[PDB]
Amino acid sequence: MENENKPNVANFEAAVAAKDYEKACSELLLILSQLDSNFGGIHEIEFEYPAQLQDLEQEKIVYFCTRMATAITTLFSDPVLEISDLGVQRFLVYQRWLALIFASSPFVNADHILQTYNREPSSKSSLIKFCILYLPESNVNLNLDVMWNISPELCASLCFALQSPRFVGTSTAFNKRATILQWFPRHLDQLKNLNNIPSAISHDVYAHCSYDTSVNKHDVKRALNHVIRRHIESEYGWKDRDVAHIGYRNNKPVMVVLLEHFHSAHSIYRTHSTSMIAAREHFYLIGLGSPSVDQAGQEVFDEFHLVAGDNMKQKLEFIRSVCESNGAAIFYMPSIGMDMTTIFASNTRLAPIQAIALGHPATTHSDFIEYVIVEDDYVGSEECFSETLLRLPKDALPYVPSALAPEKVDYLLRENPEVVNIGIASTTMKLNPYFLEALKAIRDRAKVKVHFHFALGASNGITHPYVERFIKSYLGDSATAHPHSPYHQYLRILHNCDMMVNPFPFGNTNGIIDMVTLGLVGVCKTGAEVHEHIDEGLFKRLGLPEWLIANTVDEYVERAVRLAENHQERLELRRYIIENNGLNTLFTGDPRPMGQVFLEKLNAFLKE
Ligand SMILES: O=c1ccn([C@@H]2O[C@H](COP(=O)(O)OP(=O)(O)O[C@H]3O[C@H](CO)[C@@H](O)[C@H](O)[C@H]3O)[C@@H](O)[C@H]2O)c(=O)[nH]1
Repeated sequence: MENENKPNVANFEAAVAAKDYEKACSELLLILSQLDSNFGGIHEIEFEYPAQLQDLEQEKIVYFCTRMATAITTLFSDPVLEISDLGVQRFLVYQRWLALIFASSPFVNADHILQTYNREPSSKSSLIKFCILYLPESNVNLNLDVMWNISPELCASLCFALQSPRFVGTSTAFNKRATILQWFPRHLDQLKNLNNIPSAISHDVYAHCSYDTSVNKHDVKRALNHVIRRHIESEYGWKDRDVAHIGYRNNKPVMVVLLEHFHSAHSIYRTHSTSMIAAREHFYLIGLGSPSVDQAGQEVFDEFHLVAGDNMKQKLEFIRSVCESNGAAIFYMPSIGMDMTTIFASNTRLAPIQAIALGHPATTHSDFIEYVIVEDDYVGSEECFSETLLRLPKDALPYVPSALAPEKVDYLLRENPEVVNIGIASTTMKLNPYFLEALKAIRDRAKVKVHFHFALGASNGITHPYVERFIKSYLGDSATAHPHSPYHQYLRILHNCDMMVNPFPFGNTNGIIDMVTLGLVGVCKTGAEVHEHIDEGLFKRLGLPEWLIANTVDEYVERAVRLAENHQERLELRRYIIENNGLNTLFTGDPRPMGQVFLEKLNAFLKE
């Protein structure tokens, strides 16, 4: 009737008390949906609160979470409650938002509701219901092999949902995802289509694997590729392109670029636009993207078109029709994994040369992509990548500064401070028990008092209270969790610090430019994967001693403790960076190599 799709806590609660299980679920699913669209934000969800919490936002958020947790408790403990296999689908996709509802509440998890399902001190619904509430923070045990027998598609639907959370830093949650990342690949490979699994969080599953510490963390991507490939053939009737003969525009071979989060106020653009603007010396560039791409982002390309269609099928047909019409010789995605469109297109053939760049630093594991554009100074092991790494010179991707960069600076070089303030520039995905245990060691081993200021991205609304407890569980009073801040307030948090540090499994790119902008020095850890190694390359590009670059976690702790302890040695490094920072080297170079290496690889092919 009216406002029948408006998320409202009182209506959810009313339907529960009234035992109208259908309205109760549908009202729950409205709220969960809103939390999804708002990335955990509780604004746009209608509720009232005691006056005391008016200006206490964290407490107002925990209040939201507790009120929802208690109503979900009443509902899901009712054995009368039945859920459609359609409800299980949607509920599982919002399971992460269910997870944050319980994790930011005093309850931590939904295990108290899970224990009511035990009638052995019963129904498919009971199981379904068990899976809906088997949250990343559950301490309940689960055999996944037993579950795969009972229901192969339901098990996959949960493994997908335990891979969807952006922040899984808790040992309890990180372990579930690490276990799933080892177990689930061989089982996902067995499915034939995406019709009975949580499709909509496929991309999450595809990208969040890169935040694990295992060497084979990317396995799950190949299996997903296969299923996607089986899906597009079977459900879309996908037929690949004749990539035998190419075509020409303005007497140059055609590069078709599929775009992903390519707005000019973003790193992706800042990091890969120069490389594509210069590839126009040898290619006609047709850009395919969303309306999110602004004019600057479209001006990269000779031609820009919006990816049209209402489903992946029509959109994949558009990308094909363009490549087919222009006989595109190169299919290029600067970023693969943020939007499903690229991931699906990665499992098709639309041009003889198909390549990605590392806008997301992870191998595709797709047979339909041959090359990976990457800078030499950022590669560790090339064996981390199914594709052939097209390693370009360290000057080959000149960056574009953001217009947000300050023009003026004040350097706080604290002579022997009583407390050493250490900055952390991290998003929730980058947080893990290994990183946090290393940070505990630094506090514990240092002969100087230290404080850790965390500037957290994606730590908003319901997300932040849960992460705050996580950080406090390791460092307590030696750590402040700042939620997401505007750039100028984010730099002020960092400005307050004496040195900085970053998560080792997945390093920082912008965080380092931020560190150096403020004349700060810090410690990173390098590794085989590019997302480990970038930090090393970027340190060297900017002029950072390699003693500040660790290979092991134990060294990471050693060198940071040293940076904290030796006040004057820290300040000499800061004064060195302040005077000879290579921040300008980041914004200069020759971006033409990429367009050249593509032409050679194409020309060789054309000749055979
Ligand atoms: O409270 C906050 C927290 C963060 N930020 C901003 O967020 C940025 C950091 O974003 P982040 O996600 O850490 O970017 P990086 O991780 O440094 O770069 C990533 O994105 C690049 C896109 O090209 C990839 O190539 C890199 O591999 C990948 O690490 C900073 O510039 C901050 O200005 C804020 O403004 N306020």
